[PDB]
Amino acid sequence: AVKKFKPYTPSRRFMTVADFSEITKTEPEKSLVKPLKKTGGRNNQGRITVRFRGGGHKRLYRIIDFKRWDKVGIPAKVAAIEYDPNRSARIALLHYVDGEKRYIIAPDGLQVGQQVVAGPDAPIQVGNALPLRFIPVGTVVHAVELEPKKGAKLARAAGTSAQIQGREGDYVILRLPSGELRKVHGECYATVGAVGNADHKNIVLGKAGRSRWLGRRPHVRGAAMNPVDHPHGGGEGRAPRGRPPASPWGWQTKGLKTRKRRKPSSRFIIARRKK
Amino acid sequence: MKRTWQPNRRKRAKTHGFRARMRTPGGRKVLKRRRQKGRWRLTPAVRK
RNA sequence: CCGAGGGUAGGGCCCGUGACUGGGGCGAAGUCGUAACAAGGUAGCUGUACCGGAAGGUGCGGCUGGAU
RNA sequence: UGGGAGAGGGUGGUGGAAUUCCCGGAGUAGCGGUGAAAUGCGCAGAUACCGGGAGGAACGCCGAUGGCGAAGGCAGCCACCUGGUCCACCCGUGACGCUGAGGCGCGAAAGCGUGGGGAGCAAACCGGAUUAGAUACCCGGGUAGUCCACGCCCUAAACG
RNA sequence: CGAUGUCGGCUCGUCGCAUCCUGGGGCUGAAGAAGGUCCCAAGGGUUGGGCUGUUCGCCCAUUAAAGCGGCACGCGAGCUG
RNA sequence: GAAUGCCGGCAUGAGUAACGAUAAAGAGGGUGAGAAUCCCUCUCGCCGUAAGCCCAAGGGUUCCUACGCAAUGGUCGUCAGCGUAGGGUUAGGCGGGACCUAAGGUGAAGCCGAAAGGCGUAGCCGAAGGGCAGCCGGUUAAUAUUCCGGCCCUUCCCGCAGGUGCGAUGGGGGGACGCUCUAGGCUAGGGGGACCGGAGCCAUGGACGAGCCCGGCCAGAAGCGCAGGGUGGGAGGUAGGCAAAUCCGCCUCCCAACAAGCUCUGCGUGGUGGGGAAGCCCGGGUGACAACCCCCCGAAGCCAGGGAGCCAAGAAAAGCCUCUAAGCACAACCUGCGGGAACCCGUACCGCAAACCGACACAGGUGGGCGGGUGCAAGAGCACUCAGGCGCGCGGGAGAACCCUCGCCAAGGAACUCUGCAAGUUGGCCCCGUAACUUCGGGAGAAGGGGUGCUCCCUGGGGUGAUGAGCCCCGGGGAGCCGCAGUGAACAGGCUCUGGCGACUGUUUACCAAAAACACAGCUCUCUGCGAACUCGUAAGAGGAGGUAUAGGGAGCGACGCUUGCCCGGUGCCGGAAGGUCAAGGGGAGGGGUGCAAGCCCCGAACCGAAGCCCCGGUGAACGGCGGCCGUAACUAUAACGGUCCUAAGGUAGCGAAAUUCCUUGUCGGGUAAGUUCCGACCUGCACGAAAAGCGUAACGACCGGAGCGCUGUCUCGGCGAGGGACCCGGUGAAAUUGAACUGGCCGUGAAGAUGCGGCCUACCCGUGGCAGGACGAAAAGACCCCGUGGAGCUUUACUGCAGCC
RNA sequence: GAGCUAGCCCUGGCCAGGGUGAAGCUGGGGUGAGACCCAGUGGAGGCCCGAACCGGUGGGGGAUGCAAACCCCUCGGAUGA
Ligand SMILES: *C(=O)C[C@H]1C[C@@H](C)C(=O)/C=C/C(C)=C/[C@H](CO[C@@H]2O[C@H](C)[C@@H](O)[C@@H](OC)[C@H]2OC)[C@@H](CC)OC(=O)C[C@@H](O)[C@H](C)[C@H]1O[C@@H]1O[C@H](C)[C@@H](O[C@H]2C[C@@](C)(O)[C@@H](O)[C@H](C)O2)[C@H](N(C)C)[C@H]1O
Ligand SMILES: [Mg+2]
Ligand SMILES: [Mg+2]
Ligand SMILES: [Mg+2]
Ligand SMILES: [Mg+2]
Ligand SMILES: [Mg+2]
Ligand SMILES: [Mg+2]
Ligand SMILES: [Mg+2]
Ligand SMILES: [Mg+2]
Ligand SMILES: [Mg+2]
Ligand SMILES: [Mg+2]
Ligand SMILES: [Mg+2]
Ligand SMILES: [Mg+2]
Ligand SMILES: [Mg+2]
Ligand SMILES: [Mg+2]
Ligand SMILES: [Mg+2]
Ligand SMILES: [Mg+2]
Ligand SMILES: [Mg+2]
Ligand SMILES: [Mg+2]
Ligand SMILES: [Mg+2]
Ligand SMILES: [Mg+2]
Ligand SMILES: [Mg+2]
Ligand SMILES: [Mg+2]
Ligand SMILES: [Mg+2]
Ligand SMILES: [Mg+2]
Ligand SMILES: [Mg+2]
Ligand SMILES: [Mg+2]
Ligand SMILES: [Mg+2]
Ligand SMILES: [Mg+2]
Ligand SMILES: [Mg+2]
Ligand SMILES: [Mg+2]
Ligand SMILES: [Mg+2]
Ligand SMILES: [Mg+2]
Ligand SMILES: [Mg+2]
Ligand SMILES: [Mg+2]
Ligand SMILES: [Mg+2]
Ligand SMILES: [Mg+2]
Ligand SMILES: [Mg+2]
Ligand SMILES: [Mg+2]
Ligand SMILES: [Mg+2]
Ligand SMILES: [Mg+2]
Ligand SMILES: [Mg+2]
Ligand SMILES: [Mg+2]
Ligand SMILES: [Mg+2]
Ligand SMILES: [Mg+2]
Ligand SMILES: [Mg+2]
Ligand SMILES: [Mg+2]
Ligand SMILES: [Mg+2]
Ligand SMILES: [Mg+2]
Ligand SMILES: [Mg+2]
Ligand SMILES: [Mg+2]
Ligand SMILES: [Mg+2]
Ligand SMILES: [Mg+2]
Ligand SMILES: [Mg+2]
Ligand SMILES: [Mg+2]
Ligand SMILES: [Mg+2]
Ligand SMILES: [Mg+2]
Ligand SMILES: [Mg+2]
Ligand SMILES: [Mg+2]
Ligand SMILES: [Mg+2]
Ligand SMILES: [Mg+2]
Ligand SMILES: [Mg+2]
Ligand SMILES: [Mg+2]
Ligand SMILES: [Mg+2]
Ligand SMILES: [Mg+2]
Ligand SMILES: [Mg+2]
Ligand SMILES: [Mg+2]
Ligand SMILES: [Mg+2]
Ligand SMILES: [Mg+2]
Ligand SMILES: [Mg+2]
Ligand SMILES: [Mg+2]
Ligand SMILES: [Mg+2]
Ligand SMILES: [Mg+2]
Ligand SMILES: [Mg+2]
Ligand SMILES: [Mg+2]
Ligand SMILES: [Mg+2]
Ligand SMILES: [Mg+2]
Ligand SMILES: [Mg+2]
Ligand SMILES: [Mg+2]
Ligand SMILES: [Mg+2]
Ligand SMILES: [Mg+2]
Ligand SMILES: [Mg+2]
Ligand SMILES: [Mg+2]
Ligand SMILES: [Mg+2]
Ligand SMILES: [Mg+2]
Ligand SMILES: [Mg+2]
Ligand SMILES: [Mg+2]
Ligand SMILES: [Mg+2]
Ligand SMILES: [Mg+2]
Ligand SMILES: [Mg+2]
Ligand SMILES: [Mg+2]
Ligand SMILES: [Mg+2]
Ligand SMILES: [Mg+2]
Ligand SMILES: [Mg+2]
Ligand SMILES: [Mg+2]
Ligand SMILES: [Mg+2]
Ligand SMILES: [Mg+2]
Ligand SMILES: [Mg+2]
Ligand SMILES: [Mg+2]
Ligand SMILES: [Mg+2]
Ligand SMILES: [Mg+2]
Ligand SMILES: [Mg+2]
Ligand SMILES: [Mg+2]
Ligand SMILES: [Mg+2]
Ligand SMILES: [Mg+2]
Ligand SMILES: [Mg+2]
Ligand SMILES: [Mg+2]
Ligand SMILES: [Mg+2]
Ligand SMILES: [Mg+2]
Ligand SMILES: [Mg+2]
Ligand SMILES: [Mg+2]
Ligand SMILES: [Mg+2]
Ligand SMILES: [Mg+2]
Ligand SMILES: [Mg+2]
Ligand SMILES: [Mg+2]
Ligand SMILES: [Mg+2]
Ligand SMILES: [Mg+2]
Ligand SMILES: [Mg+2]
Ligand SMILES: [Mg+2]
Ligand SMILES: [Mg+2]
Ligand SMILES: [Mg+2]
Ligand SMILES: [Mg+2]
Ligand SMILES: [Mg+2]
Ligand SMILES: [Mg+2]
Ligand SMILES: [Mg+2]
Ligand SMILES: [Mg+2]
Ligand SMILES: [Mg+2]
Ligand SMILES: [Mg+2]
Ligand SMILES: [Mg+2]
Ligand SMILES: [Mg+2]
Ligand SMILES: [Mg+2]
Ligand SMILES: [Mg+2]
Ligand SMILES: [Mg+2]
Ligand SMILES: [Mg+2]
Ligand SMILES: [Mg+2]
Ligand SMILES: [Mg+2]
Ligand SMILES: [Mg+2]
Ligand SMILES: [Mg+2]
Ligand SMILES: [Mg+2]
Ligand SMILES: [Mg+2]
Ligand SMILES: [Mg+2]
Ligand SMILES: [Mg+2]
Ligand SMILES: [Mg+2]
Ligand SMILES: [Mg+2]
Ligand SMILES: [Mg+2]
Ligand SMILES: [Mg+2]
Ligand SMILES: [Mg+2]
Ligand SMILES: [Mg+2]
Ligand SMILES: [Mg+2]
Ligand SMILES: [Mg+2]
Ligand SMILES: [Mg+2]
Ligand SMILES: [Mg+2]
Ligand SMILES: [Mg+2]
Ligand SMILES: [Mg+2]
Ligand SMILES: [Mg+2]
Ligand SMILES: [Mg+2]
Ligand SMILES: [Mg+2]
Ligand SMILES: [Mg+2]
Ligand SMILES: [Mg+2]
Ligand SMILES: [Mg+2]
Ligand SMILES: [Mg+2]
Ligand SMILES: [Mg+2]
Ligand SMILES: [Mg+2]
Ligand SMILES: [Mg+2]
Ligand SMILES: [Mg+2]
Ligand SMILES: [Mg+2]
Ligand SMILES: [Mg+2]
Ligand SMILES: [Mg+2]
Ligand SMILES: [Mg+2]
Ligand SMILES: [Mg+2]
Ligand SMILES: [Mg+2]
Ligand SMILES: [Mg+2]
Ligand SMILES: [Mg+2]
Ligand SMILES: [Mg+2]
Ligand SMILES: [Mg+2]
Ligand SMILES: [Mg+2]
Ligand SMILES: [Mg+2]
Ligand SMILES: [Mg+2]
Ligand SMILES: [Mg+2]
Ligand SMILES: [Mg+2]
Ligand SMILES: [Mg+2]
Ligand SMILES: [Mg+2]
Ligand SMILES: [Mg+2]
Ligand SMILES: [Mg+2]
Ligand SMILES: [Mg+2]
Ligand SMILES: [Mg+2]
Ligand SMILES: [Mg+2]
Ligand SMILES: [Mg+2]
Ligand SMILES: [Mg+2]
Ligand SMILES: [Mg+2]
Ligand SMILES: [Mg+2]
Ligand SMILES: [Mg+2]
Ligand SMILES: [Mg+2]
Ligand SMILES: [Mg+2]
Ligand SMILES: [Mg+2]
Ligand SMILES: [Mg+2]
Ligand SMILES: [Mg+2]
Ligand SMILES: [Mg+2]
Ligand SMILES: [Mg+2]
Ligand SMILES: [Mg+2]
Ligand SMILES: [Mg+2]
Ligand SMILES: [Mg+2]
Ligand SMILES: [Mg+2]
Ligand SMILES: [Mg+2]
Ligand SMILES: [Mg+2]
Ligand SMILES: [Mg+2]
Ligand SMILES: [Mg+2]
Ligand SMILES: [Mg+2]
Ligand SMILES: [Mg+2]
Ligand SMILES: [Mg+2]
Ligand SMILES: [Mg+2]
Ligand SMILES: [Mg+2]
Ligand SMILES: [Mg+2]
Ligand SMILES: [Mg+2]
Ligand SMILES: [Mg+2]
Ligand SMILES: [Mg+2]
Ligand SMILES: [Mg+2]
Ligand SMILES: [Mg+2]
Ligand SMILES: [Mg+2]
Ligand SMILES: [Mg+2]
Ligand SMILES: [Mg+2]
Ligand SMILES: [Mg+2]
Ligand SMILES: [Mg+2]
Ligand SMILES: [Mg+2]
Ligand SMILES: [Mg+2]
Ligand SMILES: [Mg+2]
Ligand SMILES: [Mg+2]
Ligand SMILES: [Mg+2]
Ligand SMILES: [Mg+2]
Ligand SMILES: [Mg+2]
Ligand SMILES: [Mg+2]
Ligand SMILES: [Mg+2]
Ligand SMILES: [Mg+2]
Ligand SMILES: [Mg+2]
Ligand SMILES: [Mg+2]
Ligand SMILES: [Mg+2]
Ligand SMILES: [Mg+2]
Ligand SMILES: [Mg+2]
Ligand SMILES: [Mg+2]
Ligand SMILES: [Mg+2]
Ligand SMILES: [Mg+2]
Ligand SMILES: [Mg+2]
Ligand SMILES: [Mg+2]
Ligand SMILES: [Mg+2]
Ligand SMILES: [Mg+2]
Ligand SMILES: [Mg+2]
Ligand SMILES: [Mg+2]
């Protein structure tokens, strides 16, 4: 339930902010934070390799448990649900009956006080991680490993999910958040349910400074530059594109496919995406 | 207005100093050149 | 002190009038089509929506005040 | 108090038929469509047939001249939550009633906002015919919409 | 072209006369008054405003009249821009 | 003898401009060869959120003293940041190092690169961040938290005593964190006192007073007091914190829990040690046995790691504490006490500036702290002043034009002009009051108006204290007084109506453009399944991202509202296992050379053989494109209607003489006395039109039009006045420019605009203040134009390559 | 060569005073319960006025300057991109 503001400034007119209603703890676990080295889009050469990055709020990185097969069979209590600025989803603090503490990304509907567990024997309940092969077909699932023991790669953003379509040998078939149909190995882990904070996508930033807070520096259009800068630079007055619309580096940017031709994972993509 | 020379002893030694020059092929040719020319000073004076 | 009234400024209602513009009523014998009345030749009407020189057409749902 | 019938309403599940699409097999010279045709689709292997898969929507027979609701309206099946109503008994209250300007709520379809969803259908739109024309009727396509959630709109041959 | 600053305005004048007014004339299809046309005449004079960068022009209100041209389309080591 | 030649020297312009903020000077007395300029005194003026004071950087002896005045100093100079010499900087506690980590840098491992080198985990380095022990006064010509005095404190070594399972680079805890708002209690700092201390003072009409003037504190260990911060205690279980663990984490039990207790800071007091004015007298000495007390205001600082709220979610590591491991428990650690030990570098001076950055003793630039008082509603604003510091390193006269900065102006009031450019006006606060429209916030300080000083009287509430007095902060009523005028000085909106553009706050061409340009939230298309796409790199490696389609890249459009039509023939992109073409390679019909021959060698047809292209489809918020001629209605005119040619399809809604309209000042209407602009309309749109978006839109704008009111020196049309210059005198003394010059007018002539030629006219020699017509005046080898088989940036379906990708 | 300038990274600092008065909270009203209305409290914002600070709108001066971009008046931002 995104929160609105009354129009008492020009920008407050449209700005919306998250309700933060699921959050139950407002300072991170000291033993699970570590400093996040802001890059500004600069690589080890010092060169900008991703334009328009930099200048956002300072952040600490919360270490997230993307394996969970670390701790097969050991139950844990959901101690709190907190804000994480490094991702769109909320995170859940887990108190394992081990004494060990860990963060996972918080699925939708997960309640403080419940217990979650990971392993082949786990109940098909929101928050439990199982190898893909042991989850019944049809089950909506998130934080899915792409390869066994390599870490949860898919469906981690707020509100996303994957759905199990069927099984074929050592592989289960997932419908990813993009609508792609892909085979993922059955020994890959995944967590029952969809990621929470689904209302994330209905946030109206509201003003330019709000983008500055997230580390997004202004994006300048190619049509606004000169020919030394961009395929769309120049012209007297305004100008249509005047050529197939291109990126700063010349490649076409309205339809040109760019997935590598002979990539080995093609044998595992069943059907490209949608809409 | 603010002009271009804004002296800074650390900046000066870290940029043109003897050790900066020795750390780099082009920097060593500089020293080799200024010795061959007979410069009294191979490197900018800076009081540290 | 109040005080006819005069002055300054800003409002409310009404009336007349205005380049141009909207449709309306009326007008013996104009131009285009033929929508409706027969199953009117696609049953008609209907609220709405979109479209078309025009009457209209079409979609969705509704009515019989529809014929056989 | 004791019972009854019912597509009355809301929520969560879930079943089979059919259409479309995709995959695999088999198979070949047409399929489709109309008053007749053409557009379209088809030897880059369509139609027709089998097995497999995905998805959306609507629930055949029962079904009726039937039932329920105040009206709009409500039809697979299951559970939960909930309204109205009828009958029996003649037990309780003791006229506590009727109507109802305003008010408030509900209110088919289309339409609108924000997300979703999208099989079939189909305003707009394109093509093929027909025709003097044909911004129609008929044929091939086809986008909103039709579907879900929340919020609007508040209309009707909302009729007995 | 080893640079002659280029429109208009403002300021400051000066000159020509093919004369707008004022002075003197002849002819008139000059009754008078008022005009028309030509001749002589450059002494002086020849307004304020609305519009436009404007020159020019149109318009308003006047006037004896609201002249036309030259001076590097007079005048930026005088100003404006 | 010429090259705007080169190096040097010296001229001209010229005793000319200038002498660097218009804060400002006058006199007396010294010194000295010499004095507007040095020293001293008195008077005057200027700064005072600085033009005072303290840090940091940078500078590097400029500091202090004596002796100097050639040059430096915009004049002068006896003076000086100048010359010569001598002197001067003192630390266990201040700052840095022998401590820690940040970005970043470096880099055993390892990775990569022709070479040079590029990466890179740990580790190391790296600070204005973390951590860490000194306060007050005195003293020097010049240093002082450094020397001295008083009172405090830290670490290391050794010893004594008491205690304890001691022990670490290892585990854990802690360190440890945002933004805005903010509580209680204090301190800094300040105001007042009829109280306390003081040299004195009574003037010129009055005052010997509850008179005037000055001052009334600072530091402090333990202890104690006040106000805060931090912190649960015990037991049992335990599989986690990469060994161990009694620690930490997790579970259960009991108890303590708005507490308490323990601990730690701040403030107060505190033995003690200091300080101590005006005035007078010569920095000192007195004052002085100085006094050192009460009331109030009160922080943005302190208690602090305090509290609340919010979303954009807010360093690390050491010190410190705890846990144990080897080890060792004659050790070792902890606590108390004692003695001893305690190194290196900086320290002068300037520091919003004459010592730093600007070539200058340059009106510019330079981070942090303190920054008093009164009044003006507040304040760091403004005026005047404290402490303190200055009068800006040429002066003296005069009182022209003209220039700058400033003041006033009769009558008029935008008539000025491209334009009200500029300058008026308005101006703070309190109260009354306030329109269209609107996204319901706004528009709004709309507009417009009233009040504002002083005296007396009555009086309400808040803070302090005690509830009172006193102090203090906000008021309320009544009656008066004075002036032209009461935010009496200073600081402080002119307003309205109506268009265009852009939603808005923002951003930009450092040094001619601040805008309608860029950005912007938002909308759409498109790519990307993760070793992502994409970007930098030869690579390794990075960024993307310790992210994962509600995400990341690319493109266009640009809040919001209502919308965004038709064309896929061409280009692009997407799809298509067929067909066509297609390179190397395979294949080897058939040839050729050579040899006696076996053979060796060469050519080579059919045929098999990718991407690409061809071909078949799709696709517009992909590149783009969206007709012509002729006829037609019962007045005329016009043409709903029709005919025909063409196209891939012939521009829809909306808007329109427009930031677009050539003809054009279109035509009509409005406003004006008059309107090429403006506004409203019309539509033959030269040449609008739907995300290079179309049409609107409240609010917003140092944007650009048009109008009105107010008010004005803008103007009719100028006048006067002020100061800084200009002018004269003393001092110092440039510049561009310059073939040489004994350098007039007219009419001609001449390479076509003559001081210089011809003819005539005019004209004694030389200056000073002024004006700009000429010297085709100066400046810059025209920046326009052209030429050169000159150059460079940019483009593409120009040529040819290369990266990249297939 | 990034001691100027542009962007980013790390670590610190700074922003007088005044004005407006969002959400929420509380109380009251209202209702079947609600929505909602009123008052108080509260203190939000690329909010308003205005110093420091950051700018550089218009005009004037300056143009061998005080200055190879300055000076005066005026003007923009000033809790935020
Ligand atoms: C072209 O620019 C040449 C220029 C003359 C040269 C000598 C030159 O550059 C002069 C510069 C000057 C006098 C600068 C003055 C100082 O400005 C200030 O300088 C300081 C250092 C700086 O910090 C700033 O101070 C704040 C800076 O302020 C801007 C400056 C003061 C305004 O003066 C000028 O700018 C004048 C300059 O324009 C000067 C007059 C120029 O000469 C003219 O050059 C043009 C090109 C030429 O005219 C052309 C125009 C055409 C081509 O259309 C054509 O019609 C004409 C015929 O030629 C003109 N002349 C006609 C030849 C020259 O006079
Ligand atoms: Mg809102
Ligand atoms: Mg609202
Ligand atoms: Mg949440
Ligand atoms: Mg940590
Ligand atoms: Mg990184
Ligand atoms: Mg690196
Ligand atoms: Mg990029
Ligand atoms: Mg970047
Ligand atoms: Mg993310
Ligand atoms: Mg989150
Ligand atoms: Mg797999
Ligand atoms: Mg979104
Ligand atoms: Mg952020
Ligand atoms: Mg942009
Ligand atoms: Mg451009
Ligand atoms: Mg450009
Ligand atoms: Mg470039
Ligand atoms: Mg290029
Ligand atoms: Mg290019
Ligand atoms: Mg272009
Ligand atoms: Mg162009
Ligand atoms: Mg352009
Ligand atoms: Mg153009
Ligand atoms: Mg451009
Ligand atoms: Mg083009
Ligand atoms: Mg291109
Ligand atoms: Mg590519
Ligand atoms: Mg896909
Ligand atoms: Mg600068
Ligand atoms: Mg600097
Ligand atoms: Mg330094
Ligand atoms: Mg330094
Ligand atoms: Mg440095
Ligand atoms: Mg370096
Ligand atoms: Mg060095
Ligand atoms: Mg080398
Ligand atoms: Mg070498
Ligand atoms: Mg030497
Ligand atoms: Mg040397
Ligand atoms: Mg060197
Ligand atoms: Mg009267
Ligand atoms: Mg009909
Ligand atoms: Mg009919
Ligand atoms: Mg019909
Ligand atoms: Mg139709
Ligand atoms: Mg076929
Ligand atoms: Mg075949
Ligand atoms: Mg589907
Ligand atoms: Mg019934
Ligand atoms: Mg009874
Ligand atoms: Mg309805
Ligand atoms: Mg026909
Ligand atoms: Mg020329
Ligand atoms: Mg010359
Ligand atoms: Mg010249
Ligand atoms: Mg004039
Ligand atoms: Mg005359
Ligand atoms: Mg002319
Ligand atoms: Mg004209
Ligand atoms: Mg006359
Ligand atoms: Mg003339
Ligand atoms: Mg001419
Ligand atoms: Mg001409
Ligand atoms: Mg001229
Ligand atoms: Mg001229
Ligand atoms: Mg000029
Ligand atoms: Mg001129
Ligand atoms: Mg000239
Ligand atoms: Mg001149
Ligand atoms: Mg001249
Ligand atoms: Mg101009
Ligand atoms: Mg010669
Ligand atoms: Mg020369
Ligand atoms: Mg030369
Ligand atoms: Mg020379
Ligand atoms: Mg020379
Ligand atoms: Mg010389
Ligand atoms: Mg010599
Ligand atoms: Mg000389
Ligand atoms: Mg001379
Ligand atoms: Mg002279
Ligand atoms: Mg001069
Ligand atoms: Mg000078
Ligand atoms: Mg000078
Ligand atoms: Mg001054
Ligand atoms: Mg005197
Ligand atoms: Mg004197
Ligand atoms: Mg002197
Ligand atoms: Mg002297
Ligand atoms: Mg003096
Ligand atoms: Mg003196
Ligand atoms: Mg005197
Ligand atoms: Mg003061
Ligand atoms: Mg001297
Ligand atoms: Mg001298
Ligand atoms: Mg000497
Ligand atoms: Mg000198
Ligand atoms: Mg000087
Ligand atoms: Mg002497
Ligand atoms: Mg010294
Ligand atoms: Mg000491
Ligand atoms: Mg040592
Ligand atoms: Mg280092
Ligand atoms: Mg440090
Ligand atoms: Mg220290
Ligand atoms: Mg101390
Ligand atoms: Mg001292
Ligand atoms: Mg112990
Ligand atoms: Mg912490
Ligand atoms: Mg932290
Ligand atoms: Mg910190
Ligand atoms: Mg905040
Ligand atoms: Mg104190
Ligand atoms: Mg005070
Ligand atoms: Mg235990
Ligand atoms: Mg254990
Ligand atoms: Mg004393
Ligand atoms: Mg004594
Ligand atoms: Mg502060
Ligand atoms: Mg604190
Ligand atoms: Mg670290
Ligand atoms: Mg042992
Ligand atoms: Mg032993
Ligand atoms: Mg040592
Ligand atoms: Mg010192
Ligand atoms: Mg300054
Ligand atoms: Mg400072
Ligand atoms: Mg100084
Ligand atoms: Mg000076
Ligand atoms: Mg200076
Ligand atoms: Mg002050
Ligand atoms: Mg004081
Ligand atoms: Mg005030
Ligand atoms: Mg302050
Ligand atoms: Mg002075
Ligand atoms: Mg000064
Ligand atoms: Mg001076
Ligand atoms: Mg004089
Ligand atoms: Mg002045
Ligand atoms: Mg007067
Ligand atoms: Mg006057
Ligand atoms: Mg007026
Ligand atoms: Mg007037
Ligand atoms: Mg005017
Ligand atoms: Mg104007
Ligand atoms: Mg102008
Ligand atoms: Mg004022
Ligand atoms: Mg109005
Ligand atoms: Mg109003
Ligand atoms: Mg208005
Ligand atoms: Mg309006
Ligand atoms: Mg309103
Ligand atoms: Mg007012
Ligand atoms: Mg008001
Ligand atoms: Mg009053
Ligand atoms: Mg008075
Ligand atoms: Mg009076
Ligand atoms: Mg104001
Ligand atoms: Mg703007
Ligand atoms: Mg703009
Ligand atoms: Mg716009
Ligand atoms: Mg807008
Ligand atoms: Mg916008
Ligand atoms: Mg702003
Ligand atoms: Mg420029
Ligand atoms: Mg500029
Ligand atoms: Mg420049
Ligand atoms: Mg511009
Ligand atoms: Mg601006
Ligand atoms: Mg721009
Ligand atoms: Mg914008
Ligand atoms: Mg938009
Ligand atoms: Mg989208
Ligand atoms: Mg690259
Ligand atoms: Mg290489
Ligand atoms: Mg990373
Ligand atoms: Mg833009
Ligand atoms: Mg609207
Ligand atoms: Mg096309
Ligand atoms: Mg096509
Ligand atoms: Mg195409
Ligand atoms: Mg085309
Ligand atoms: Mg349309
Ligand atoms: Mg028009
Ligand atoms: Mg017109
Ligand atoms: Mg227009
Ligand atoms: Mg046009
Ligand atoms: Mg025109
Ligand atoms: Mg024109
Ligand atoms: Mg006209
Ligand atoms: Mg008119
Ligand atoms: Mg104009
Ligand atoms: Mg027309
Ligand atoms: Mg375009
Ligand atoms: Mg355009
Ligand atoms: Mg507006
Ligand atoms: Mg603006
Ligand atoms: Mg603006
Ligand atoms: Mg006006
Ligand atoms: Mg004047
Ligand atoms: Mg004067
Ligand atoms: Mg004389
Ligand atoms: Mg002299
Ligand atoms: Mg001299
Ligand atoms: Mg000569
Ligand atoms: Mg001569
Ligand atoms: Mg002469
Ligand atoms: Mg002469
Ligand atoms: Mg000639
Ligand atoms: Mg001549
Ligand atoms: Mg002559
Ligand atoms: Mg001669
Ligand atoms: Mg001759
Ligand atoms: Mg001659
Ligand atoms: Mg002669
Ligand atoms: Mg003569
Ligand atoms: Mg003279
Ligand atoms: Mg003169
Ligand atoms: Mg002249
Ligand atoms: Mg001349
Ligand atoms: Mg010449
Ligand atoms: Mg000349
Ligand atoms: Mg040359
Ligand atoms: Mg030339
Ligand atoms: Mg040139
Ligand atoms: Mg140029
Ligand atoms: Mg030419
Ligand atoms: Mg050529
Ligand atoms: Mg040639
Ligand atoms: Mg060439
Ligand atoms: Mg190459
Ligand atoms: Mg920098
Ligand atoms: Mg630096
Ligand atoms: Mg501020
Ligand atoms: Mg404040
Ligand atoms: Mg107020
Ligand atoms: Mg309030
Ligand atoms: Mg609250
Ligand atoms: Mg603001
Ligand atoms: Mg205000
Ligand atoms: Mg001005
Ligand atoms: Mg200035
Ligand atoms: Mg000013
Ligand atoms: Mg402001
Ligand atoms: Mg402020
Ligand atoms: Mg902030």
